Amino acid sequence: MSDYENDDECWSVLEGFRVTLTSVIDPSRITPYLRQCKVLNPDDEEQVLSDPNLVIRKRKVGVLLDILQRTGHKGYVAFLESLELYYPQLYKKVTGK
Repeated sequence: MSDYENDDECWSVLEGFRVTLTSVIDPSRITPYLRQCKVLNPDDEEQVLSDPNLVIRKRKVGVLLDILQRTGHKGYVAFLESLELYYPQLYKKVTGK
């Protein structure tokens, strides 16, 4: 019998590093993995890939944190899984305070 923390407190850890997430963690990097876990819709996928090479992408990462908060508990675990494969250094950096 174990209780879970609220979605806001879960993402409060990662979003505290928003300036680093928006720079290193591209949504166009982990688009297939996020949509495979259903935490990213085909709508949000098309949206992200509409600005995949542009500087606009960085803004859209910060906006995407809100979208992933709407799926908060599933989105948090799936995003940690995405980073553990693609950016394992930054994954263990943002968890390791």
